[PDB]
Amino acid sequence: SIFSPDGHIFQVEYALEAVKRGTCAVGVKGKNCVVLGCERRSTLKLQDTRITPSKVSKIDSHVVLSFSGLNADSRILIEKARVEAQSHRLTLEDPVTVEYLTRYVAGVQQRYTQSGGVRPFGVSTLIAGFDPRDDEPKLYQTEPSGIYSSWSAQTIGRNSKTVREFLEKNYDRKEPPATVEECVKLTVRSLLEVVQTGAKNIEITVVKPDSDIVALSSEEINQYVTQIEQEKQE
Amino acid sequence: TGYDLSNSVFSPDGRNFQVEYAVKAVENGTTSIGIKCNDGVVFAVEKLITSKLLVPQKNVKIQVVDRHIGCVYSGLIPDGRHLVNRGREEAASFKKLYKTPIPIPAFADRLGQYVQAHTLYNSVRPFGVSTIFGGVDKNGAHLYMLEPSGSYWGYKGAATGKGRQSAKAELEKLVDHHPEGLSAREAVKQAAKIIYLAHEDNKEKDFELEISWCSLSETNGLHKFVKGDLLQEAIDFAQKEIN
Amino acid sequence: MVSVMKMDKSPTESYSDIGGLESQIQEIKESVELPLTHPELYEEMGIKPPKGVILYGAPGTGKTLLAKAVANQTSATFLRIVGSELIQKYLGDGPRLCRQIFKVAGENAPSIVFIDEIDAIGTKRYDSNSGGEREIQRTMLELLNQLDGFDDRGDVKVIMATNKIETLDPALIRPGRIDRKILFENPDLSTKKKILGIHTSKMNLSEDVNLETLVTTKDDLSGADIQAMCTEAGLLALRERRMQVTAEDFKQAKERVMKNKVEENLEGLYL
Amino acid sequence: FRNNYDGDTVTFSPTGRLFQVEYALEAIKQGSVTVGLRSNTHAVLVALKRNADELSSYQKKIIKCDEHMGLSLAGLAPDARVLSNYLRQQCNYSSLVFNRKLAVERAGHLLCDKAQKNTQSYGGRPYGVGLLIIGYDKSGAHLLEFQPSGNVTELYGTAIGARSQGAKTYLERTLDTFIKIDGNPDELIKAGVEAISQSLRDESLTVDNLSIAIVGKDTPFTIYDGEAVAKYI
Amino acid sequence: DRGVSTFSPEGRLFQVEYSLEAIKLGSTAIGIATKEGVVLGVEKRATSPLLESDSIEKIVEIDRHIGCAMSGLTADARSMIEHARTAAVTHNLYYDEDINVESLTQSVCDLALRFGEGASGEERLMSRPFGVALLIAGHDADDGYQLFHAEPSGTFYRYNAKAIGSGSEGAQAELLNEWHSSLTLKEAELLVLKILKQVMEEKLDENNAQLSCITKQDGFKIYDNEKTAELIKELKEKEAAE
Amino acid sequence: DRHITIFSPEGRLYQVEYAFKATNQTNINSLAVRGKDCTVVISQKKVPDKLLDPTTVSYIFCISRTIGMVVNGPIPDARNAALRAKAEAAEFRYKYGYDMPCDVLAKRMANLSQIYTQRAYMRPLGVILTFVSVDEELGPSIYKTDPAGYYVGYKATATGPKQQEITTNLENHFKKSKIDHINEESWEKVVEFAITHMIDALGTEFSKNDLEVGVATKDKFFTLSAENIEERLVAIAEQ
Amino acid sequence: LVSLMMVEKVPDSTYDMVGGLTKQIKEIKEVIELPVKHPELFESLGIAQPKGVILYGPPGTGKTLLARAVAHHTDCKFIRVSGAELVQKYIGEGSRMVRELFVMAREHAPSIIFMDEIDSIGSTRVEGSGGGDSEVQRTMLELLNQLDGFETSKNIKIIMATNRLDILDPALLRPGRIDRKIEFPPPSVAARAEILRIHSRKMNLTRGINLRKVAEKMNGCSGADVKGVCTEAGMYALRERRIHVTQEDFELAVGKVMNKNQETAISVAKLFK
Amino acid sequence: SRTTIFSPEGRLYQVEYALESISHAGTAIGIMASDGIVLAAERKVTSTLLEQDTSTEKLYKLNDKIAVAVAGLTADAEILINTARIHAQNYLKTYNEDIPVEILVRRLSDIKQGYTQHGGLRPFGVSFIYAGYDDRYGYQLYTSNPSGNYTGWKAISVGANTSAAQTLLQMDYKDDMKVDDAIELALKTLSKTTDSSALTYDRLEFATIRKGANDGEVYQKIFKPQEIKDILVKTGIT
Ligand SMILES: Nc1ncnc2c1ncn2[C@@H]1O[C@H](COP(=O)(O)OP(=O)(O)OP(=O)(O)O)[C@@H](O)[C@H]1O
Ligand SMILES: Nc1ncnc2c1ncn2[C@@H]1O[C@H](COP(=O)(O)OP(=O)(O)OP(=O)(O)O)[C@@H](O)[C@H]1O
Repeated sequence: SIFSPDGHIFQVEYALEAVKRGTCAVGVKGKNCVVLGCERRSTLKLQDTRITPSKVSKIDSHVVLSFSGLNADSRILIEKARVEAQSHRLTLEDPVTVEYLTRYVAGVQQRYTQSGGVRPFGVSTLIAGFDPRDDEPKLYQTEPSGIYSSWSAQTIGRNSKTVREFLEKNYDRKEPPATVEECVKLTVRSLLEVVQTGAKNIEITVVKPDSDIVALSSEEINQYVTQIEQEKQE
Repeated sequence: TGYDLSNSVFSPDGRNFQVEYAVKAVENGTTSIGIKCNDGVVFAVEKLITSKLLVPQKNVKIQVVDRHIGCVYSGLIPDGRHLVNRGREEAASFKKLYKTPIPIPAFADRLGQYVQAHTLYNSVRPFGVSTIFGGVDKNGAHLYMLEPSGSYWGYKGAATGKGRQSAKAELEKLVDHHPEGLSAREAVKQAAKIIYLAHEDNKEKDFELEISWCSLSETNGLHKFVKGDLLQEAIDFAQKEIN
Repeated sequence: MVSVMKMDKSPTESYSDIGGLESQIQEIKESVELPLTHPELYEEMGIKPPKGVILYGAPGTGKTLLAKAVANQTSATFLRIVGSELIQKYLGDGPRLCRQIFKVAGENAPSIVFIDEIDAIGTKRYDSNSGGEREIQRTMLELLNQLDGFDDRGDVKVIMATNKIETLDPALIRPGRIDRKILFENPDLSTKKKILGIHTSKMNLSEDVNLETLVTTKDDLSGADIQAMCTEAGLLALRERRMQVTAEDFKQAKERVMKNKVEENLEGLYL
Repeated sequence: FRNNYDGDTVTFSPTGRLFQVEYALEAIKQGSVTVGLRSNTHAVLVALKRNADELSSYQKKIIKCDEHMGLSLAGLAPDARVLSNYLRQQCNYSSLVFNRKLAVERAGHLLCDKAQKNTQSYGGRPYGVGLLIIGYDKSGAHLLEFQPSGNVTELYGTAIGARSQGAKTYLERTLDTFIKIDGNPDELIKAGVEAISQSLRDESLTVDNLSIAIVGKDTPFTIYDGEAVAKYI
Repeated sequence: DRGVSTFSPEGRLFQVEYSLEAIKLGSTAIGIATKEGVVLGVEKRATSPLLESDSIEKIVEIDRHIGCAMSGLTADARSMIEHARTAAVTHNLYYDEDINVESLTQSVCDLALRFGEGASGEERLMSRPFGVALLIAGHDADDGYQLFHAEPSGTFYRYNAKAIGSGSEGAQAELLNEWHSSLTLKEAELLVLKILKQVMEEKLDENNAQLSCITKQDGFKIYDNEKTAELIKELKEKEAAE
Repeated sequence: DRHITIFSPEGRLYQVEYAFKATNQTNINSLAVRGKDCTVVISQKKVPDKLLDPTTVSYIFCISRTIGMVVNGPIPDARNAALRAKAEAAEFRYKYGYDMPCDVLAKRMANLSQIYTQRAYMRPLGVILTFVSVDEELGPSIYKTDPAGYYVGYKATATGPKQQEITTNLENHFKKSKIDHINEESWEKVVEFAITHMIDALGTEFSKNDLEVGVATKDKFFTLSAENIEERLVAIAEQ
Repeated sequence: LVSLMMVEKVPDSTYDMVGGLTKQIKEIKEVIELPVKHPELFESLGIAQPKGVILYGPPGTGKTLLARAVAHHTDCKFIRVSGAELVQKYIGEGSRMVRELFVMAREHAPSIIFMDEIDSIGSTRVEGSGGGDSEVQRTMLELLNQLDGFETSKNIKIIMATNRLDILDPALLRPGRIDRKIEFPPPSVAARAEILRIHSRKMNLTRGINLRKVAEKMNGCSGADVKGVCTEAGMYALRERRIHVTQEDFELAVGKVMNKNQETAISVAKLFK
Repeated sequence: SRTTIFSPEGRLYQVEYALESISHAGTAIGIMASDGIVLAAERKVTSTLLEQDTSTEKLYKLNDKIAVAVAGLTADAEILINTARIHAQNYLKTYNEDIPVEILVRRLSDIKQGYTQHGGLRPFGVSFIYAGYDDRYGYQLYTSNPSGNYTGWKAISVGANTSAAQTLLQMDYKDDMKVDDAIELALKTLSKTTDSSALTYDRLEFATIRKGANDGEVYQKIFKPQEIKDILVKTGIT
């Protein structure tokens, strides 16, 4: 993995296109709440989804993740991330921040760049959650080059171009998401443009303080999606 | 063609041409000889000057490995010096052992397999040098030459550089003239003749000479360069043989 | 040579009946038509509008349908040739003939031309040491040098075509000459939108419409086959004698024809 | 036309050449000049400096090893630096193991034994510069030449790099003269300085584009850069 | 189709000299010296509005009194600053005193040389070299507010002031024309804005850029989103006047 | 494929068939037999220049006070094999308390050649060998090696570019008296049969220096010198 | 040239010599039959009398032997190229003939063509290696779909054919440029049953005959094997001087297929299970 | 071909060959009722002289609650079992409880990309079937591939036309489909996909899981030739 004469890298002008194939997901930064939302294969028959590895994953009592792209190269990070979580709670006696492990894993995706015979990932991820003993939301986005950012909304996947600009006709800085019913309406009113099917093809999750995690049924989705399946009419 | 690109790739002919290219590198170097006298050995070498700015007599090309040895080379200046720095510690790790100086067959048996090791692998450069050494042990006189394929044989005389064709036939013209035995001092005359006789392949340029011998008789079989009128006695002589 | 050239017989291909797109199509009318509407505007800011364009391939996805629609609209000449028909046994015959167009383009200020599938002319500059085939390479040089030796551009217009570019076409094209290297490929919805926007004209759908689900699930395909999709419903009508227009048998054609050309579908790996 | 024997090092030519090396030695040809010479008692370093713009400070050309040694380089700094930091250990090691302080010429005969340990192993390039070493010991003063080859030689005075033949020629014009100098380094120094004007492609030396630093049978190593060299221009 | 440690017939290496134009893809990053203080400036390359540009950090703080600004490829340089922080603090231990700048910065450019025969006894880390370069600013009590420049080829120069990146070849010319000895600090807190307003692809905001001074009295200081804005009006106090 | 020790497209090893031919650089032929309670081994000794010290030249080595060997190949390649022999005798008896046989020690160095065909850091060796010894349990015996690992005894054999010239000539002999080895006791009085057979079958006449000799005497191995050969040559005074 | 042209000497085949093939005629005649039988009927809707069609399937079928009979019971002409004869060892000969080709059928609307093989005009790629043949596939397709082809597609339907499908240019097919394709698979057993009824019409008041008792057994692909076994069955009777024939003499003729049904030797390589 | 790097457009050169290569291999299916489990495999060869009787190749076990099936190399899979076996009982000398699967695969297949990730070494030409039970999630079923991504299912195939064969389970499978009501689907799932419709009890291999022993014990029952030979008649082949 070397430098082209166009200031680029061959293998990494490539890799981040891999994440542009697979599933599509997003979260946001509500007024006082934070949420995620992702994708599933409807029509996957002869199967029980209780036990499949969810695109969501949890890392601590109070933080979670949502990958995209590959699935193998995702599982590895959670492990060595989990280590740093339930180790950082020990030596220093305080739990994590959000930026710490983000700063960490921002570094590991180049420790697996600059060496001999090591591919980078077909992975891009983001995180979300509230710091301990605070209230302000925090979410950070990642990609194999290591550059960790803080997007108020971030999506990686298929048909995502207009999705990357769909929010900008929808979100307002000085008009943030009021409540969950609208902020989740936001969470779904984005993703549904690529869904092209019912509720079965997705999975979502949410955070509130002091580790108030929830996951919502296929049926709870069929409560609210109808309300805009009713309001996609007038 | 396509097999002539790296070490350790034999040919259908049954060879690796790469070292055979090394022979032309050492062909691109200075003249150098060393003679088996009646009681020791001799060393003498070509040392060409480019500009006057080069100092005389501060830039020897002979190297010593231990007391009872002299060694020279021709071609690649550094590479022929490396194995000396291997030589200078090896025998030192042999006088370490039975507390006696080292034989000359001990030398090549502890060198002539070394350079071989730099022709087994696809990761190193064959020592593009031909090399001489000599001296004395309990047994008596010895002499040897090396070639970069590890080989070596006990000669009465040798030659390298582009001073090959002159000296070889000349020594053929010498030996029959004097097979009875040639003592130390006398060859120091007749040696420096040959270098003045062998520069004619490169008589565009200039040089100055450098000589060393070692006698069981004279110097207790120790190594001792030349520095004195004895050298000047020979250059005054060697001009006559070309006169 | 002249015989094939003057194809003044535009079909009933109806420009603006086609429902494809706009921006491309203004881009040509802006390239061509509006320059023939009030070109003083180019003289206002002092513009030399372009010397024709080049679309790309993506076959069966709307290479030409506009073009004969433009011919239906052309309001000028229209020309048509083939390089394979242009070439001959002897040396420089066609090259001697290739010159003879531009004077026949010098015929008119309303001087325009389509060209037919260059893929055997000017493809790529192999050395062609292997005999014979240097004729092609000897011919393209007879054109491009003729094209821009010393030309006021004389409304010496052009529009070209192919099916694949990077397969060929290394150096022939140059900007200004052909500034607009432009595209046609699948819309990802608008085949659903305006294609049957056209084909709703004749048919009745004699029980319903059903069109709210006779639709695209981001299905990789080419809407050109939609003119099969209309077909076989009528046939399957008459595989069972339906003189009317159904929506139910219409199902099969996508389930039948779109199902043949299968893809790998290896996306049990990017989840 | 396209020598495939141009890749890694170890590949000899079909004529006895290492095309990496020969194509390296032209580097210093694209580098600048730094000259030097000696009497029987005093030796000199000299170096044009090569500046970036009208704002920057200047690229350096001289470094001290230790109290009785200095040097000067040509072409590349970074691969040339480490050799300086290298032999400091091999000049401290002397003055702590022995205290019988360091003779100059063995350093070169150490230094040649370094680069050769970098040519004949896969990976690694030569320390591709030429450079000039100076100093004093019990044996008088000595000057040296360096090649990334390994060749190092005891010279009276020489030159390096671009435009250098003009200055190189003054020395053969003058080697009868400057060898007989002693205890009077001032006029000695301006020998090269006048002589390297032969190189000036109208850049017209200044207070600061030049660096000089010398040694003697008495002097420890001293540098004359900054603004002290109004003496000479 | 070249490698790392192989020369050319021309001598000019390929990869490192190719590493000397990746910077020209990146952002802009300028710092200018005044004999009573030095400035630093940036171009965020903010791509979308929803983003919260407090998180993007093209500017750092080594200590209470030294800062730097990375340009080109912001990712990789995030590593090397932790090197500098280690040697700074380490030198703050063995001597109980802040370090000279030139003692530090030799180290950093002694790091990026590690891709083959680094300092004395260096195992070759860094399969490839750092595709990033940066500027160093701060005081030590021997030479003055000696700015320093670093580039991954493994050399440093000292400057009055210059630039990097996108606007390099053009912008510096104005700086080459318009620096001298006897200027102020805040004139340099605003002269950059005359420049950076040139080579931004949109009208300036208080959030496109941000600034940070440096002073032997207080030490290090980043400004706020608004305290850039007030001086821009001060620039428009001259852009509207003249 | 034609530069390394992978398996060929069809399934030979082009880098190895070369190595057999890397031996034939010298135009040299050697020979091996079994005595009654002794053995013999010989080869040409060419000297196409005047200045050598043929005191020094040799291919026939000395590994114990028991055994010996020979080479028809490049001697630099030989010496690395030569040295590794002396080692691999010692470490045997130091671990078991008795001298090194031949049948084993070939079975070592034959194992060794394989892991020069099974890896690629290594250059193989363009030589072959014919070890010679008595054995207190097996008697007079020899063993041959290739660079691959094929090692086998021989009641009597030879090697060089010109095996066909003589190897037929020997098989014709045993089809004339029909026993394994010779019915003659003293080594001194059977070397004549060797040198009688070389020049006659297809070989060229020889002189004093032209040849060299080894004998694996009972509890003794050793070479021979000038008059020791010249005398043994003058056995031809009677025939 | 008119040697390629159709014939006043039609072959003598028929699409009821063709047992087992029952459905395909209904699926493919109409595009070749109906709207050209009744354009006013089709023009009642007038969707698109499509361009030609294509047939894919292995050998053993008689796709040819189908195409021989369709040229009987036509109302139209049936020309033949004698596939790949059109090309010559030159360049200019390509496009002119194709120019000559279409026009030869413009003058005959109720008339169509035949290919057998398009393995030799497939999958054009070029970087210096290629050939003039790729030049001609364009202009035919050009004059297939251009200002002058739909007037043929007003007058014409056509067909292509081969035995290997996916080894050609997809840029050929704009579906609509070819509006329908079909498989000619190998037969069923009972589909094979009525076959031998066709060709063995040689029994002589014989008995003990179980025509079903052979596709009883077969797992082949061809229908022609029904002839290959039948044709050499009578050879036995031909040699033994008795014209008559039976089941068992007819059955061991599969012994000739004992090679074909078993010529495919097998590897023992259990590298992977 | 430099296993590490990607395509010019985000793909791999090797590994897409591997899970496409394994399609050459045999068949191994695996299903589940709410009552019990079935497995099957068709041996690549069923010649007569060799020891197809005790030929335990496609179906191995790991402990007294688990069984698997195999698809790929004889050897490069033959080591993983000796590996993973240890990671089972080495779970036990720490904790002394029985092992769950959901730790195993997630803590096993991550070895896979470890050889895609570095070393220049090839990945593993292997895919698995899984089967077993824990007291916390009931009966179970899982699969794998040379990548590492694992997927839970109710019934699956691999190998020859597994995409085709997976259809054959699509319509017929039932939620409460019992064991003896589901077993016959398997060999019927194979009775169609076979190359040799001429079918032999010899050619295949079989396994079972139940909870047959009262007091909630289970049975890693594996079935011998003449048994399944007679079972074969039950669905009515001959
Ligand atoms: N937007 C559209 N509306 C209607 N038909 C379309 C559309 N796009 C493509 N088609 C169909 O595609 C077919 C041909 O399209 P296209 O112009 O790409 O190829 P072509 O010009 O026939 O091929 P060639 O140029 O090689 O002769 C037509 O039959 C047409 O019905
Ligand atoms: N149902 C059938 N009716 C009549 N003939 C058949 C039938 N099935 C097979 N055949 C025979 O098959 C032969 C040709 O079929 P096959 O597909 O093997 O070759 P082909 O179609 O001539 O080859 P190609 O299509 O490549 O030119 C004819 O001899 C024909 O008699």
